[PDB]
Amino acid sequence: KRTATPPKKKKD
Amino acid sequence: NWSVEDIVKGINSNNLESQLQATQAARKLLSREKQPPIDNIIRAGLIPKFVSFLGKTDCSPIQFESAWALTNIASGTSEQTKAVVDGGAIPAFISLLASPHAHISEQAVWALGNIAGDGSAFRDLVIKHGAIDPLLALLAVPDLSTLACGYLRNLTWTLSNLCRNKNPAPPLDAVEQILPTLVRLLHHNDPEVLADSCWAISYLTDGPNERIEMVVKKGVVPQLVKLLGATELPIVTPALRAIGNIVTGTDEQTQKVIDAGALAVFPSLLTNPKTNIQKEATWTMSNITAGRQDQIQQVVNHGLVPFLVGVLSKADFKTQKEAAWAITNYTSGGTVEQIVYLVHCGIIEPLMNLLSAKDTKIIQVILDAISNIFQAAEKLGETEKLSIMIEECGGLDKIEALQRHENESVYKASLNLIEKYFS
Repeated sequence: KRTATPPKKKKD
Repeated sequence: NWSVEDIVKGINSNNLESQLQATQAARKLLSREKQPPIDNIIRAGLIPKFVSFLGKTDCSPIQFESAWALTNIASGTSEQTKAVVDGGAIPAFISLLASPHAHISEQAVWALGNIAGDGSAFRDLVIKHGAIDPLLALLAVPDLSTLACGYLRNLTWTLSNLCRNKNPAPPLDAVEQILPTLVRLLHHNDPEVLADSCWAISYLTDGPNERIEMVVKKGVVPQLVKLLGATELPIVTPALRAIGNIVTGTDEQTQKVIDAGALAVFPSLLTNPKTNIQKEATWTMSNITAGRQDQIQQVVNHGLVPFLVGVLSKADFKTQKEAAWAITNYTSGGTVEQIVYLVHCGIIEPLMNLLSAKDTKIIQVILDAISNIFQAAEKLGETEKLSIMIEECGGLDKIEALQRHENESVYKASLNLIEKYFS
């Protein structure tokens, strides 16, 4: 065995 | 459209209403779309003033405006979020979380979400100040439907960021404190809440098998499969990532995934128009074929071997690489009967055609797979037929050319094969 929503978001 | 100097003049006055007007002007200025003046606002030294305004219980509007402004500042580079944090904003926002005015508390949730989304250090710092208790208290209602849509979406995204990032991973106690509400949110009907919850579960499943076990013990795998069958790509992507991370662990966790019914969805995932979906599905298949022979046989029963042959025949080169990995794991861990079935599905020709590539790792993977198939043939005494087959498709030339490859392992494998079975 082996081995996206924005982290920051502004308003307006 | 005030100037920074006018905002400073207004905030520095001794009039609460003038300060409110200047803070609203600052908010509107930092809410613009084209290059908001975050750095100039920081240099003016306005962050401490906004943090102080956060505590004006008697003037809710100034609280709201300063919260909005600080939120938009913390939404930028790590340095600007660091400025916000150095202003002392975390405890003030955590205090605001319990405001009687809903928009103020929502803005506090937003700001804390940004701060935690910065990275691991600020995430753990937000947790240490005690935000999880009030945050989850905001969601402690009989029916989440009574809450406003935007409020719930912001809360879910903030929690998802509190579950995000690695090196180090979130503290285990915090994950245990958050997981029940995350499961309750994973059953909500809003698509954005569902996508954020699936991303949170994805983050929590990325790591050692103990974290995976934490998540799976909550019994969320069936819901993750259901969402894997969703129409909205924003939901399917995180769900697929979470299921893959779950199957990267123990064979029992992979088997819980299988029992949930995940394989039934893969015929569409392995043909999904989105390249990333196909790649992730093929990687999940590669980690499932590395499991028990019972699990390999379940891959077979669901008719997924022809889909792997197809991906190997035509797909993005990275998906083809994942497919070669899946085939090599299958051959290494599979029975003679399963390797024979795989040959009968038409693996030899595509697997050979992929030996003409320029990636040494895949060439090695393919030659190892062929070594395993030749071993099975020896078990059945069909080495000569397999040799004839690898010849007719034009593979022998590829192997004898690889005999002249700069890499040492390629040289050795190509020779070994040529001399053992083709001479």
